[PDB]
Amino acid sequence: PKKKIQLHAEHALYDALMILNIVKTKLEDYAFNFELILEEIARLFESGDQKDEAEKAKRMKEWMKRIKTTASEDEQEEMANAIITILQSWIFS
Amino acid sequence: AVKNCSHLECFYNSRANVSCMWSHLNVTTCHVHAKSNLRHWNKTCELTLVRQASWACNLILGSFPESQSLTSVDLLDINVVCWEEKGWRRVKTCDFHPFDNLRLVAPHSLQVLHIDTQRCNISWKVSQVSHYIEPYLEFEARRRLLGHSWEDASVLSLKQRQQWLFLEMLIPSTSYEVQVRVKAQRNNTGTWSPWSQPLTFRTRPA
Amino acid sequence: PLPEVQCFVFNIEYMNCTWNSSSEPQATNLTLHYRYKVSDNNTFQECSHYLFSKEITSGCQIQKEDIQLYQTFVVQLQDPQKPQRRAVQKLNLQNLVIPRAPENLTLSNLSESQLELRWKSRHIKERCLQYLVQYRSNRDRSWTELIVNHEPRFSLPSVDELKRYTFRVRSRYNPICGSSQQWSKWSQPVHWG
Ligand SMILES: *[C@@H]1O[C@H](CO[C@@H]2O[C@@H](C)[C@@H](O)[C@@H](O)[C@@H]2O)[C@@H](O[C@@H]2O[C@H](CO)[C@@H](O[C@@H]3O[C@H](CO[C@H]4O[C@H](CO[C@H]5O[C@H](CO)[C@@H](O)[C@H](O)[C@@H]5O)[C@@H](O)[C@H](O)[C@@H]4O)[C@@H](O)[C@H](O[C@H]4O[C@H](CO)[C@@H](O)[C@H](O)[C@@H]4O)[C@@H]3O)[C@H](O)[C@H]2NC(C)=O)[C@H](O)[C@H]1NC(C)=O
Ligand SMILES: *[C@@H]1O[C@H](CO)[C@@H](O[C@@H]2O[C@H](CO)[C@@H](O)[C@H](O)[C@H]2NC(C)=O)[C@H](O)[C@H]1NC(C)=O
Ligand SMILES: *[C@@H]1O[C@H](CO)[C@@H](O)[C@H](O)[C@H]1NC(C)=O
Ligand SMILES: *[C@@H]1O[C@H](CO)[C@@H](O)[C@H](O)[C@H]1NC(C)=O
Repeated sequence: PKKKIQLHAEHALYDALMILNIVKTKLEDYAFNFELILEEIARLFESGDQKDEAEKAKRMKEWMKRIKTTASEDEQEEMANAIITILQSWIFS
Repeated sequence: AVKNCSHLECFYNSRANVSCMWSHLNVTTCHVHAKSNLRHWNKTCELTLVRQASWACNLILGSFPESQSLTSVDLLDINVVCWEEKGWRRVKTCDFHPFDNLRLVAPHSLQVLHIDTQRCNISWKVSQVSHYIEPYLEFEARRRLLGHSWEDASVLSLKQRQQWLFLEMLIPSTSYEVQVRVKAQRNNTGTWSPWSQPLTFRTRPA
Repeated sequence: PLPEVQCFVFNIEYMNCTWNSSSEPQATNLTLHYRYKVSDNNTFQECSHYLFSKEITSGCQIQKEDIQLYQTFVVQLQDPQKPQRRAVQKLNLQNLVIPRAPENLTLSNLSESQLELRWKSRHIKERCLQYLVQYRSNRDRSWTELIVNHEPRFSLPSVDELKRYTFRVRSRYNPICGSSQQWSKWSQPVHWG
């Protein structure tokens, strides 16, 4: 439901912000926790017949894995902002 | 309070510590098994008597004190097993949602930064507070007169993250005692932290 | 060299994008076009309401109907006479939100010892905003400030009856709905004493 994904999206955002801070300065712990939350967000979207939103959650889970090995500093910031932007959209609406 | 089993209550410090207390023919040894659904590990501890009909256990889930061992979507099955004549017998089995059973670590490092004849500013530090719940911190302090009771004391609420209070209307040359506690009211399903170690201070004489 | 457009979403009610027309020796009357990073619905749209400085386009105003916070906003400034003279920018709108000053501040006596402060937000949800409370006493000392997160209530556990207190708060669209860093204008002060 929307109330459940809103709560989980806020906690996923706290992981993503902490990881972005680590990248620009325990990352495996925050990333593993981030993956678990986005897995559950995708399942909650799948149960609510929002396949596109669930596809976004699965995409963000893969982006987080790529962020630890992405060479481009400009692409690292784009992927981090893209993850944060989507999570804030789930929290707002 | 735990949902599946009735008499067992477990609390999560929002980092890596889960503490369970059992409220009670009676065998010698009993243990507490915890296994998360998302995590492959399985943690165990032995119950020890604290007071009458109360047995406690401490599941240390991490290597660091500030390590985030559990998440909001985690769900670990807490089982109570007691050794009998034939061996381990499952006494209780229950589900446990960690961020719905939050009891943070009591505030520490209480000290007075300024003290007047009537004014006083008291600080305190916090530990083992998750980034998941850190912005939702809330504080409650109680000020009592020396010799009086803590139930008689006046409890002051800081519904924001302040970690200090400036006290006014204090009697000169008078000794007070203060305790503080902390909570995170995201969904208000968690309970208050224990009171801090009391801080005794006396105002400047008139 | 074209002036860089600077956009700000005000209380998620309207967006004012502006550029510095004084940078050019002759006012060339530039044109602004925008679109969003969304697939199969991607094409530019000319600014409907231009801003003006000396009868020359100073900027552009975008109404809430054309505002999508969480879709990447691509603004493009261009010279109508010379089309190759254009400048493009990539903007995250939720990080450029400036809220409207909080209103309807109310002080309440929670106890004989403590008093509580509560305010409200005009357009933006209270969950989204982050507040900064400032209070000072009759001594006219420096403001004592501290941030309250996502709940429009502030607590003052101990008060001096003789001293006269003042209160003011300001909001910010950070960090759970946006990552905006600009604080809103200060609210009207509320006094107690
Ligand atoms: C993992 O967590 C466990 C427990 O989880 C935590 O529970 C509570 C206490 C909160 O901190 C939660 O945030 C958290 O989930 C940790 O163990 C606890 O540690 C605290 C602090 O060290 C401790 O509380 C203090 O106990 C002091 C005495 O301890 C000895 O005796 C007790 C048995 O107590 C019995 O007897 C007393 C009278 O002597 C009775 O009042 C009481 O009701 C009991 O009948 C024994 O269990 C211990 O092992 C010791 O042998 C006591 O002096 C303290 O009081 C003072 O401090 C508090 C503030 O903390 C003030 O409020 C008071 O006014 C005093 O100034 C504390 O009460 C708990 O008993 C521990 N609980 C358990 C189950 O072990 C553990 O440390 C964590 N581990 C890690 C690795 O992080
Ligand atoms: C009581 O002491 C605290 C801690 O020193 C003071 O908190 C400071 O407040 C100012 C602004 O008011 C900040 O710039 C400092 O960073 C704060 N310090 C800390 C450690 O948080 C508080 O102001 C004092 N109370 C009064 C009434 O002055
Ligand atoms: C709107 O546009 C005008 C004109 O550039 C500008 O002065 C103002 O700051 C913008 N925002 C608001 C909230 O008025
Ligand atoms: C500049 O362009 C605007 C476009 O709306 C137009 O209204 C205005 O008259 C133009 N100014 C001059 C001097 O041509």
